[PDB]
Amino acid sequence: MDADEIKRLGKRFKKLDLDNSGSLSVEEFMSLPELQQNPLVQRVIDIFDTDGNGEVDFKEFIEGVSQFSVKGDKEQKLRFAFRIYDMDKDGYISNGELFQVLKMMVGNNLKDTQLQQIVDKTIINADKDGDGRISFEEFCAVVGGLDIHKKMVVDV
Amino acid sequence: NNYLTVPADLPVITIDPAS
Amino acid sequence: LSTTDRVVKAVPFPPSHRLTAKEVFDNDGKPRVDILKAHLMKEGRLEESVALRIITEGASILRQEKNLLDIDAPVTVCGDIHGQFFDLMKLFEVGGSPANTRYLFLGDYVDRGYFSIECVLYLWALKILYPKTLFLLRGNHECRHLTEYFTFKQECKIKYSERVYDACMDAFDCLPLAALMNQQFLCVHGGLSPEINTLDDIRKLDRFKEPPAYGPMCDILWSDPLEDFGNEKTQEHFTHNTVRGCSYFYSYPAVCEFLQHNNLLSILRAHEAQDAGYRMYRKSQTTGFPSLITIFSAPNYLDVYNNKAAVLKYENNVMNIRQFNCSPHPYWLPNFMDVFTWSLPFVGEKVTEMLVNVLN
Ligand SMILES: [Ca+2]
Ligand SMILES: [Ca+2]
Ligand SMILES: [Ca+2]
Ligand SMILES: [Ca+2]
Ligand SMILES: [Fe+3]
Ligand code: NA
Ligand SMILES: [Zn+2]
Repeated sequence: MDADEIKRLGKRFKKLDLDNSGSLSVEEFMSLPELQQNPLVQRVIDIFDTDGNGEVDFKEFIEGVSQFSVKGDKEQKLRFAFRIYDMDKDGYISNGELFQVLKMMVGNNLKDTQLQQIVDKTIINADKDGDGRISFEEFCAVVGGLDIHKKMVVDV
Repeated sequence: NNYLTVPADLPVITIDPAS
Repeated sequence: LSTTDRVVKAVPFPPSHRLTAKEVFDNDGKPRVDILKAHLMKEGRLEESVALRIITEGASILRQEKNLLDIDAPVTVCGDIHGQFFDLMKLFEVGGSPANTRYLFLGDYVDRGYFSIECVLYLWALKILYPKTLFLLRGNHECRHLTEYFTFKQECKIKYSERVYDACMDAFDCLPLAALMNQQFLCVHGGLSPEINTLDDIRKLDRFKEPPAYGPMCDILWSDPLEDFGNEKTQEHFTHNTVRGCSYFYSYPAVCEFLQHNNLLSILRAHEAQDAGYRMYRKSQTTGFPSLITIFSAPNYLDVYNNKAAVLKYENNVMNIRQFNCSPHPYWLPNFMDVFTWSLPFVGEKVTEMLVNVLN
């Protein structure tokens, strides 16, 4: 990041840190009205929270935001999208977490039975090495050509 | 857009309705 | 909730294993249709070579049949299936086991429903097992032109291979066009033709080909009764079929003339969805019997029509219409899309929106 960008992120971090604890809690993120309606907010917070303590410190915050820099690469953006699904952070999308993340996104536009069936079929058709889970490589083989990385950029 | 959506002589004739 | 184990455990996980030839053909080379049925109902697949053997052995039986089959009563006559495999399973329960029931299907096995290849495999295996008691006609969807535009080709490439699709297409070319049933009924998918005046005109066609864009083979597969059938102000026997974009509408006078000339009681056909699963059309004045009957065997068509399906069981000089409701089937996203392709656009959209609002 640029100097002026590093300065703007500090100011913004402090404004979100309602209790001036030096770390951002889920409640503090959820104080933003636009985020209350977004079903992936907890997933993004969890990815930023690389030390697993439940909150986003400033270092976690800058590292998180830099994934969405215009200077980032396809692999980096696609890796972030992968991590949205990979709840348990082992590097493989498994059946249970794929259902849970999709259910977050679709809510009641699908019944649990219909969603579980299409999750099963994607696990089966996209798993190439038989370990029953989707690696980042297996993931990119499916979606890498959709160019969603082009849309995952923010101005800091 | 808050939630993901799914994309877009003579024979007699008798009737046995659905069970 | 576990991130690895499955959330909705009451849904059985589909089998990944592909059945082999020894698993699918018994000690005499006969298909084990009970094995096949149970596996296909679980969305199980076959080894490619086994799928090709079913398709080609079935084609071989069809290839030795006449353009116009001669089928004695008793028989259960069925209309469109359109890939609705789980409704086909109910169909056999309602009409009776092929082990002791003679069957005639009027075509349209594939497209629209997402279990078209399972329909083909299971019906072809039954044809192999019951070569002289279960009969299959060609519908307008059993061709390359429609299956590449609708989803059957894509379905084959997702579940099997294009090689299996290609085998189906050559098999479909062998399907007979018509049946003369109990020497009383001409049975076809679509209907009549300007160029078909007698049954012998059907016997003279060359059917081993892709259906042409016009002509008698085309008309048998594609034609419809007039919208105002039996209520004609339309004085012409045949008019251009503006719904289909090919072939013709036929009128009630046209049908009654054909029946009288050829000493037939009625035409049995499919091809048009019906709310009740069937339609009985205006009686011929010379017979006192419906001149035309539509049978449609795909309940809750396209998962939205909310129609009943029917089959016609013709036995003991009774024409018994048996209706049935739709049955549950496993879910597929449209066009066999996987859940990553489906959801990733929304993921990219919403994580970017969060970040924009976080940074404001
Ligand atoms: Ca705080
Ligand atoms: Ca942390
Ligand atoms: Ca994982
Ligand atoms: Ca794998
Ligand atoms: Fe049809
Ligand atoms: Na082909
Ligand atoms: Zn049709």
